[PDB]
Amino acid sequence: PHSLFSTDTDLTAENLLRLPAEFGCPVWVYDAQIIRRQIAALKQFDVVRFAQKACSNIHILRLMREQGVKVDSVSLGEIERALAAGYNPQTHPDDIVFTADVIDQATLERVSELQIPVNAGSVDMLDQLGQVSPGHRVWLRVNPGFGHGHSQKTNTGGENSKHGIWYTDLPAALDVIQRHHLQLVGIHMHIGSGVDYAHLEQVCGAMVRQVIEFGQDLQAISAGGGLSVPYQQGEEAVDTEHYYGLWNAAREQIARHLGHPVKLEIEPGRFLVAQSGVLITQVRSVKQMGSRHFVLVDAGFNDLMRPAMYGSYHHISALAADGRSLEHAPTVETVVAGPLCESGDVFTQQEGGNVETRALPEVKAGDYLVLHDTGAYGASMSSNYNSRPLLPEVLFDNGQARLIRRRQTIEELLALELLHH
Amino acid sequence: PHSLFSTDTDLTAENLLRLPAEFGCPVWVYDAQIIRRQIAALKQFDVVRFAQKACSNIHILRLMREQGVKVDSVSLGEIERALAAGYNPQTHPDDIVFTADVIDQATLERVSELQIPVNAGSVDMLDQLGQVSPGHRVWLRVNPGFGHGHSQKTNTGGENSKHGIWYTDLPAALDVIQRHHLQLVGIHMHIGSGVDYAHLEQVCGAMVRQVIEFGQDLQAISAGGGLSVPYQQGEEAVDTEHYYGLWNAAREQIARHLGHPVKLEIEPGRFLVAQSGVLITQVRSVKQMGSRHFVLVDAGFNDLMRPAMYGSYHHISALAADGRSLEHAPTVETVVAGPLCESGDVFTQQEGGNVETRALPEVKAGDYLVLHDTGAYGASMSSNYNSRPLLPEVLFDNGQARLIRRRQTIEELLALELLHH
Ligand SMILES: *Cc1c(COP(=O)(O)O)cnc(C)c1O
Ligand SMILES: *Cc1c(COP(=O)(O)O)cnc(C)c1O
Ligand SMILES: [Li+]
Ligand SMILES: [Li+]
Ligand SMILES: [Li+]
Ligand SMILES: [Li+]
Repeated sequence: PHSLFSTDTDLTAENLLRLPAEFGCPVWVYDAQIIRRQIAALKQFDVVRFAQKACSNIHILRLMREQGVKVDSVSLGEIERALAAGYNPQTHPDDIVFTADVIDQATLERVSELQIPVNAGSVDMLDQLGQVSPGHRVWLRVNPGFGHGHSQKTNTGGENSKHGIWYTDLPAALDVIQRHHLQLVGIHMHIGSGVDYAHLEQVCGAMVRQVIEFGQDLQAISAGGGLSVPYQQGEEAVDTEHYYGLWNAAREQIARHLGHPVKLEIEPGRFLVAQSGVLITQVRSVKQMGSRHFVLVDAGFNDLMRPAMYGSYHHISALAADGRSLEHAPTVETVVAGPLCESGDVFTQQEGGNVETRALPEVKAGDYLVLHDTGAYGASMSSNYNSRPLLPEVLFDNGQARLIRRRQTIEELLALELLHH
Repeated sequence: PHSLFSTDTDLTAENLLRLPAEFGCPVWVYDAQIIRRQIAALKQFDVVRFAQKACSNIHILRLMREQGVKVDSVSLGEIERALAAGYNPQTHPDDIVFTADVIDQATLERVSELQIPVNAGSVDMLDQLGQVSPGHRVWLRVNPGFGHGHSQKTNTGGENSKHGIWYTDLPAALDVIQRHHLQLVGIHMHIGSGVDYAHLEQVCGAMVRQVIEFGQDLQAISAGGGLSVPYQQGEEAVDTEHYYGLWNAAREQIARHLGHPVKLEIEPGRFLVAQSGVLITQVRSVKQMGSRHFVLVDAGFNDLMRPAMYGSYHHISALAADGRSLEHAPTVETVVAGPLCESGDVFTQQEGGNVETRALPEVKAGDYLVLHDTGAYGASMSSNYNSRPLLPEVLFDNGQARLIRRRQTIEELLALELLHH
């Protein structure tokens, strides 16, 4: 991640310390220019379609749209978010694509009404759509028979994945397409390769194979998402030119087979927004538990789910309350944990739950911690566990911080239950 | 769990099938009498203090209060919930206890204002409270040096737990108590033993030891929570008389040492509400993925977190759309998964993420699935991941189903971001 004393971005030490006083704490902060930088790295692609489930604030969606980035919505709620951000299906039919493995009644009505292209990930879903919206423009999400990672575990592909039409179910999908006169716009895969370029090549190769074998005309293909970001010091960052080389080559083979140009979409979620965001949280309690040195803050896993749920790594920095530099202060092996009355609420833990320590300056109550690289799957995954309200979100742009989401209140949550007082 | 064809409770087959049509789907359903039954099993205890983080709907809190059950709140939001349910600190000072390892400014002001007893789980927190509210009535949550489960992992006790004042920090806690003239009401432990009665005996024994060694007068002790429920067919249920025997014996030794009666609280969360609740979700897509038979429903891990996050088991039943019995229908090994565009959204998975199958009738789109025993840590843990709104909650009481929480809307979530339109 970025050092707080780099000062190329707006995510610096003086900048971060003042934010909690102005906007409240804990608080999510994003740097608009870092997002613009990630968008520019994918300029070779015809279409960059942001996977909004990674970070859905409508002001961040508006920023995407301003940069010519389109959007993928995976729920009816995400469709409404896109519309609130100025995406318009009537003037621009491909600006929003609705993508999922299932579709419910309200969504069917909404995508029929607005003629939002649907990327169906089950033949059943394709049939349900077709019956109520004959001739709808569709994409097919294909499961090519393999995913990424352990073959036994939940996956984005392969037989232990709920995602997409199994490749040998394609003929059955074509029957559904023909029955309802569906218009095939494109074929999509979302598997994710990180910086495993050999794995990426297998995805590209399966796309070429499957599209050519399916034998239908289409206007576009999508590489899906899954570009990784280096959460830990020294890890390798994605080479977008390399991604483009491999996916362009697959697109070109398909286009050659079809006899006309085929548009190439890429659908990043994490890559665009992860590094742009931080989470600022105050230290509230510091104590020794046996041989462990614990530092408890006011943000918990209901806020940032990753570490507690998956053992994910987020870099952690410390900010002294009075602003003195802790740059070169001595470090102590620290266990960082939250305020929830819940055993799993520990930020420094490995996959599977083992507690671990992080080398941090010796902070006191009143000091702040910064969790780095929380722009993706941070606020987007938040819950209200322990009756804790969604946090405020702040957007930095050229040194200026502005509120883009206010703190939810307990009253707003209670209004759901107070049905006539 | 209960069979849907038992029909001793209101959670039967005909009853469940009609609920989604009336109230929407997916939907949480609770049976009031099952909660009353769990409350009655702990009648020996002086105080049953419901851990509301397990299930916080204010109508369910009102039901608790009607049964003479008190409440533990672990956040400012939970305090407000308790007040909305008719608990009153002014007339009854011990009806709400605020319990946590940290305390923030807004909470300090609220508990000072209302004189809500605070159960402090860090000396720092005890000091912060004392400074602004001298003479406050307090409890001390003690970490006795050990928890429950693997010694390396996040825990409710032991050195790999963020919870409670480490037992050798007790003398330092007493200095804080004396400095601010705090009034010690009681001493508490929340470790959790399930049906491991030998482990329970170690907790009881540590309580006696620690209280006597601390050498302070107090009015009460608390056994904390952690009573288990049998989620799987054949598992052993808690013997409350056994729990009482062991904790009463510890209370009696303490009382004998103090020279006066000592009140005994028990603080169950799961035990009171788990078995009372179900989650009803419609089947939307059925497909074969390689060798796996997948059934995707309209509820996902944002709704019920347990299986996806921890590999937790919830019994699953099937309901045919037209109401024909599936009681004795042949079963097929099924992978049950949700609607999220997220690989981990699979209900039939083991701890660590391995996909597994469940023997279920061969349902089609339009049929419903019932996830059993979701009363605890179901709605309470829900998130808005994938911009999905909090579900509706329905309460059954003597055959009558009533709405106790309406479905959240996307507009309510968007209002947080629309700051002047
Ligand atoms: C989540 C998701 C993405 C983005 O995945 P990342 O790893 O964040 O890039 C892209 N497409 C679909 C259909 C998704 O569900
Ligand atoms: C969660 C919690 C409980 C209840 O735990 P269960 O396992 O649901 O019984 C009791 N006390 C405190 C302080 C808690 O955090
Ligand atoms: Li897998
Ligand atoms: Li929240
Ligand atoms: Li442990
Ligand atoms: Li939700």
